[PDB]
Amino acid sequence: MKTIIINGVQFNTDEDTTILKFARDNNIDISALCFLNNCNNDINKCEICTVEVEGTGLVTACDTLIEDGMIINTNSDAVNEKIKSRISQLLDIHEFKCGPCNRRENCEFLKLVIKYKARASKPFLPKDKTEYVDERSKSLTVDRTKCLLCGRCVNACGKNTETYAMKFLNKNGKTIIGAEDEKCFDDTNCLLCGQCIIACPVAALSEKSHMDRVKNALNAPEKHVIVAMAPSVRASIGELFNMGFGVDVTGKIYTALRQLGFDKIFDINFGADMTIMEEATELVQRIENNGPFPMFTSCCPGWVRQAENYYPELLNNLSSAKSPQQIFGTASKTYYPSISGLDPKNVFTVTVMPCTSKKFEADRPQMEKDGLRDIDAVITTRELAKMIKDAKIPFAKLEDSEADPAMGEYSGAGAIFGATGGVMEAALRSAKDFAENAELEDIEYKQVRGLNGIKEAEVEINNNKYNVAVINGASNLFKFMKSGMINEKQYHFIEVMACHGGCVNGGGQPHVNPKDLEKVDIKKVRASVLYNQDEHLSKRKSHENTALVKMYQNYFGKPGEGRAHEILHFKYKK
Amino acid sequence: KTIIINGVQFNTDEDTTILKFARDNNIDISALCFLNNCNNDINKCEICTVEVEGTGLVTACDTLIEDGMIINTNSDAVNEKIKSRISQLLDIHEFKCGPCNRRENCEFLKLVIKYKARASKPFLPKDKTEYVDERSKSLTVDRTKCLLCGRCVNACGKNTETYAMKFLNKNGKTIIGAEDEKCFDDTNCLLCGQCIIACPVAALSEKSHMDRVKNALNAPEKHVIVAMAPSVRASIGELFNMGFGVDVTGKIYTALRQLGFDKIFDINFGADMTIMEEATELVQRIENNGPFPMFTSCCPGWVRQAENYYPELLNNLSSAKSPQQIFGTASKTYYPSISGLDPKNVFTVTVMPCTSKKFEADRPQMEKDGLRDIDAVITTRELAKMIKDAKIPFAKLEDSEADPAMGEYSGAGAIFGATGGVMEAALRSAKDFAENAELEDIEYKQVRGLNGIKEAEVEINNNKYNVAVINGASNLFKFMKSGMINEKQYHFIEVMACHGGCVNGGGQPHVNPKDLEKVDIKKVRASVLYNQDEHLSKRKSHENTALVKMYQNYFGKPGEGRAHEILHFKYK
Ligand code: 402
Ligand code: 402
Ligand code: SF4
Ligand code: SF4
Ligand code: SF4
Ligand code: SF4
Ligand code: SF4
Ligand code: SF4
Ligand code: SF4
Ligand code: SF4
Ligand code: FES
Ligand code: FES
Ligand SMILES: [Cl-]
Ligand SMILES: [Cl-]
Ligand SMILES: [Cl-]
Ligand SMILES: [Cl-]
Ligand SMILES: [Cl-]
Ligand SMILES: [Mg+2]
Ligand SMILES: [Mg+2]
Ligand SMILES: [Mg+2]
Ligand SMILES: [Mg+2]
Ligand SMILES: [Mg+2]
Repeated sequence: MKTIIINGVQFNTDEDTTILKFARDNNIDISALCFLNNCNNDINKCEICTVEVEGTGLVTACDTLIEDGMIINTNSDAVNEKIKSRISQLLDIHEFKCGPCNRRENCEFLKLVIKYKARASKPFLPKDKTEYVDERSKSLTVDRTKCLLCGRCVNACGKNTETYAMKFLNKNGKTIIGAEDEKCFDDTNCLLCGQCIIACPVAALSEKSHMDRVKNALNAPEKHVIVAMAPSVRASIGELFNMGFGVDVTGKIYTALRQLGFDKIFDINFGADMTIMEEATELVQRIENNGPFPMFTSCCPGWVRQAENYYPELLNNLSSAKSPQQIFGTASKTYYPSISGLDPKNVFTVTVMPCTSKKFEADRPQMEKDGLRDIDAVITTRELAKMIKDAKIPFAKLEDSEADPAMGEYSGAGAIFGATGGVMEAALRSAKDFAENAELEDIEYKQVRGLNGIKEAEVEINNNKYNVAVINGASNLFKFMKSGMINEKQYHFIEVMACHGGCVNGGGQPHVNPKDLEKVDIKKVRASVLYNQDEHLSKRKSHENTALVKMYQNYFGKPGEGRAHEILHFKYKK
Repeated sequence: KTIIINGVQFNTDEDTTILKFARDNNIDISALCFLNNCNNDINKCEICTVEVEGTGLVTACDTLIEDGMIINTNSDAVNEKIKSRISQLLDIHEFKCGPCNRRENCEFLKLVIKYKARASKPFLPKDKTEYVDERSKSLTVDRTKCLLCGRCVNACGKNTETYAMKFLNKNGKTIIGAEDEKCFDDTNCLLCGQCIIACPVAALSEKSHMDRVKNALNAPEKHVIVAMAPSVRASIGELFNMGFGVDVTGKIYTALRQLGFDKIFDINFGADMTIMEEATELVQRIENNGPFPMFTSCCPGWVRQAENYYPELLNNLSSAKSPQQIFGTASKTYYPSISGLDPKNVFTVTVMPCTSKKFEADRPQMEKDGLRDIDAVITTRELAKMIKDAKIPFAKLEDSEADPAMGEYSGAGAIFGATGGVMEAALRSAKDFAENAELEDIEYKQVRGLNGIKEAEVEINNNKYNVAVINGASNLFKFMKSGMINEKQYHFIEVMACHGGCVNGGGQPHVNPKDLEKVDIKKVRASVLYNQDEHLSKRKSHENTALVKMYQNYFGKPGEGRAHEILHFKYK
């Protein structure tokens, strides 16, 4: 056992952990900045977690293991002058203009500048932000006027994707973060998943803004602006209006969108039901043809990029169904004019996504038909929150409203798409019914749910056994393939999602303080909203969605063939 | 949350698994495929099964606790599930412990004994040859022992990121091995043996050199020299039930004499030699303004990593031979010059905590004048076996001393086995060399310890130089792929393939994952080495009296002449 003294309090412990973790567990404040999720910035450490170890001097608490005999002081004058000095040095390279800053309301650096009363030796007033800003990407934007060189984005990229697409670079003798060879991220092995953004304590990493695309369409007299939100938005955007965690705010979002001036309020969960219609049909077709197996889902554009960049040979095994976003968009330019009278050229389709890679998907050159984009703009959860606040809409006070049903109705199977294993469970509900020409009552597939990085189950379909896997995060895709787990049996259907936890933890989602993250499992609490909706919805299979059935009967015909295959599918390989 | 566990109620808000909550509460839940916070995601072993009243049978190693959970870890239903799974594993296990090299500390056997599980049908292959792969210079596989638990695959991925160890489908059967069933030496494998350390059975082993050694000892004309690595003296006592962190240096020396070795030397003497050459090289690069960075080259797992993944760095590797090979070279040249042995009859054996060292010793060009630097390498485990087989009462032995001519060592050589050891040792000599001084302050604590990537600014002749210590092969990938390498000009970088350094090498004693929850094995083994440094009168390699005499009388000046001629090795 070890005896540790911290601020004169004696602890007898058998734990092997860092000073920072031990002190936090015991309600002793130690500041931190570059430390996140059990890693700090190993070169040029920030030292904001400085403490004193008697006999040693100043040490960094976030990466020093406790040892028998240590006498630690966390709040001496010398400690506090060190930390204040380090923050002051960061202010010397930080454009400290929080008024217009997109992290004004939840910035970790501002909280430290306030706590320690730090101020720059010289205000940093960059004059050519075109040089510090890289907006070339369709998904990510770097603003190096805000960058603290804390390396949290680099660490998060490594842990979440193992691509190390985000790197430290030497640019004319100064350190920056960016992509390989300072390329546009899109032109590298980057997945555009935005997990680097989620890790960033400041406004240095952001989504690529589509707010001007949206505002300009709303204000254009002849544009009819459709909006539809992803499953995950209704389980998370309330966090940015101080409503707490795990609050279902679906009805408030519909009201806020109308108050923002959107012309039609639909829902991507309707598109999720469309994707299941096509993809469950495709899975039954492959079961009948004995393959090709495995079929992989194709609805996560981070995974599609990962396949393109690292496993191009699996592209022919991807489902050809468009993603909920893109399948919805396709219908919004074809079916929706047919039931509304809008000129298709004047429809402008906007999605609200928990995701940055969806902006890349929407802007893919072939994601259009007859000159009309499937999807004209994608705004993240964060961007929609900013629009609401800029409009002075009192979100938390709003009354609930409903979506326009024609492409707004959704089943419980669509509702759970945002959680890891949601696509899988939703697709099995329909595929089992299709294959057995039955209306089965047992529809919960709890074995594919939850936060294990690689999940598997054996399922019975029409008196045969099939193996499915759910791959929960891009790093786990690499693990699953490189370890040869894929070889241990014949897999028939595999869901892959780039973001651990599923879209509820996507790159466009609200930032959460790491000290709210202590007490809240954000992945499970956001996902719980979606499973709750499923549990209370009357229709829990995508093919029971009434508005969807009407659309197929009146416009698309039979899923998985013909017209539906013609325009609702996408050749990912070619 | 209040959770009952076998009747006992528990109050908690830890957000942890059943397994780890119980392990913390000293409640016994068995596990097999769970190690390093990962289980075998595909085909999980289910040995950690427990009963949550309400849900059913669940795997404790990857299921999170919840309020009011009532949990039975020992119900009749739990126990016949667990026994069924063990029995099914025995059905694919050649259960013949008598000659097995894990007989005394097999983790799987401890489980079998705990449940008194047996096969339903004993697995008794008449012809094992198709199950065994002994082609590698370092690693061997015996699939008649393999549980398909995935621990080696997870350990390779986490420790090295090479994923050279994989699940494969072979004739419709699942096996572990390398892609296309290649010899591991021909793959990107580092031969670090972290997979062996992770394996709970004898399926993965070191390539035995025990026959080389015994045949040399028994050959009348061979004069067998033996020398042990830093880490062996801090580890081998574990295999004699002496506990952790025990310095058994002097007992090892006595045991080696009782085994019949003809001369007892020490690789720490070779470590001091490596520092003489390498610190000299570092000072010469400083004077020459490069090339920088200089990388250490004394870890053959890192050398293979550089060869396979960073060939552009090979020109930056230090040309000093590793302590093993530099000692070997001297044992064939210097040692005959002070003894009268015919060089061709000298047979040099090292004892290493490491499997990659066998590959290093067998490298074609690791020889001079026809004489191998090193003729055999036995692991810590192999030496323990040899001692036990010879009926030597290790723990009862009185201390003896090494033969001093190549057996003396300084505290700088003593710390090599720990991550940051070479760095600290080398700086102690480089600063003295560069400043033409005898400096008093020699402790470089900032490069020590278990952080995966460590750095320090050091001042030599009033100039500042940047150093880094890369602690584990996966951290080398991180350092390079993250661009950390380009944040500043590094001048000297230590790289070690095994996290913790050689004290955590692939030839070391296996440790029960239960002992490993109570003991920081990396720190406790390293502590022995730093303790020796603390208590040695000479703490700089260039103060080693035997070494100084050998340079004065035989090799001349480090970095020049005969020393450059035979004590260096260039990778190209
Ligand atoms: N398109 C689509 Fe998806 C749907 O439906 C989203 O909108 Fe996802 C979410 N939430 C996102 O971003 S994408 C990947 N599949 C799971 S959910
Ligand atoms: N040769 C050499 Fe080394 C020395 O001295 C050993 O013997 Fe190591 C140990 N212990 C091993 O194996 S190698 C890697 N450098 C650090 S220590
Ligand atoms: S990143 Fe934070 S401190 Fe900097 S300008 Fe924005 S809100 Fe202010
Ligand atoms: S978007 Fe994802 S893959 Fe690209 S740098 Fe960020 S974390 Fe890495
Ligand atoms: S972009 Fe953000 S996370 Fe990355 S180094 Fe800069 S401040 Fe840190
Ligand atoms: S998991 Fe969801 S949020 Fe993350 S990249 Fe894929 S689609 Fe986007
Ligand atoms: S691996 Fe373990 S159980 Fe199997 S034969 Fe060897 S000692 Fe016995
Ligand atoms: S020896 Fe090391 S690199 Fe090779 S398979 Fe084993 S763990 Fe992986
Ligand atoms: S070799 Fe060992 S660790 Fe690897 S799967 Fe077989 S029993 Fe498990
Ligand atoms: S760190 Fe030591 S034990 Fe591990 S491979 Fe390198 S030399 Fe061998
Ligand atoms: S928080 Fe510890 S060094 Fe940055
Ligand atoms: S130890 Fe839990 S499934 Fe193997
Ligand atoms: Cl395209
Ligand atoms: Cl409508
Ligand atoms: Cl060679
Ligand atoms: Cl001697
Ligand atoms: Cl440490
Ligand atoms: Mg660190
Ligand atoms: Mg308008
Ligand atoms: Mg697991
Ligand atoms: Mg003999
Ligand atoms: Mg190669």
